[PDB]
Amino acid sequence: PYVEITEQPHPKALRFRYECEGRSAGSIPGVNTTAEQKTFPSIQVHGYRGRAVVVVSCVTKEGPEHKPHPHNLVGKEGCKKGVCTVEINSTTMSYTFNNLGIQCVKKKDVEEALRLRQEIRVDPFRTGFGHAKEPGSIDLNAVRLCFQVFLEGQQRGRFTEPLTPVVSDIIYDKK
Amino acid sequence: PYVEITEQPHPKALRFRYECEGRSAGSIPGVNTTAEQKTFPSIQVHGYRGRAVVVVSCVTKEGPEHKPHPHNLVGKEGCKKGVCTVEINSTTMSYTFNNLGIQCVKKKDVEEALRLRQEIRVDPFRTGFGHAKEPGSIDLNAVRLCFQVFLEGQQRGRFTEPLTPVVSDIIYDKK
DNA sequence: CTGGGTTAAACCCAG
DNA sequence: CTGGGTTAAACCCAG
Repeated sequence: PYVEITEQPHPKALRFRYECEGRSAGSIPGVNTTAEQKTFPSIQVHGYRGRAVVVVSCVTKEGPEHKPHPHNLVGKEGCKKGVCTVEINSTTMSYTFNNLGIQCVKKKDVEEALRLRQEIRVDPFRTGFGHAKEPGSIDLNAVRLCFQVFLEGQQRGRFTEPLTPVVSDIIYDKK
Repeated sequence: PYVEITEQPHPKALRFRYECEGRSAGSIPGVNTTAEQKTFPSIQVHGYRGRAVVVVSCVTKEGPEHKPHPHNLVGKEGCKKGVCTVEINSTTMSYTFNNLGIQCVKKKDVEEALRLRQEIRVDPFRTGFGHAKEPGSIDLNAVRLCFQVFLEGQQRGRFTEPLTPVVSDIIYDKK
């Protein structure tokens, strides 16, 4: 059981918006988004069929041990506290993120933001929040979507078994 | 007794700085500031010789009934609460503002600022603070220096007699 | 409402 | 430290 990123986020097709802009932030197209056929990022679990949720959050482009990136993910579907959580189709085993937007935190706020990511307890690679002290070290123009998948356990209704976090190609703030 | 603006502020020779920039804001040269001979704004009282202080503050470029402009004047000499107060040479009857800088308030702060100008009670033309409600109406790229001169009264040490406020030519934020 | 240019606010480099 | 360009953050126009 592992997750495959079947359609990668287009690396330069969405402007990140600040909270001060009061928008929906939009949606991140897929690499293959086309003229008459729009696309969106999508994953696919392998080796397993059953209940399984997915947590998506921003991690740094930076290092194999990517760290929580301050930026919040907002979206009509499942996004709370910059983290976005949705349940996967229990038979097809795939999900397509059609409303996943990136709301960029500005420098002044990086700390309080990372402060919150910690409360929520979202830390894909067990990186801790050391980077919250050194805020300028974080590149606020690039991120990667992190997909942490959790299989239903044995304790019915409790998604307990975590598959290994999978990181997407880098997404760069478009102008 | 009236005040003459003997050397007018150069209209385009100083960048206004935000409080967030943590500088001295500089000094406003005079219209005639030259290569080997730098100049600065200056006034001259006429019709009177004696004690007399001067209050300088920013008013709008706008209308003969200029209103308190949010921007604060800072300067090594006499500037407190964006308002700057200095005592005039009791014999020559002139003062030359060699350290008068303009610290620009940003939109978010216009209100609280004008709020404060009111507390201080600086309102040259009896305009009230109606403009504090409509903050976008104020052009944050131009100001005029207002020189309110007060003659010593009869109550020794109390500058009581106000001469009529005199307004300087417009000063425009340089890039 | 959305994409995307423009102004404003911050920041920072060179002298 | 200063002048003044540049990035970041806000804002806003056109479609």
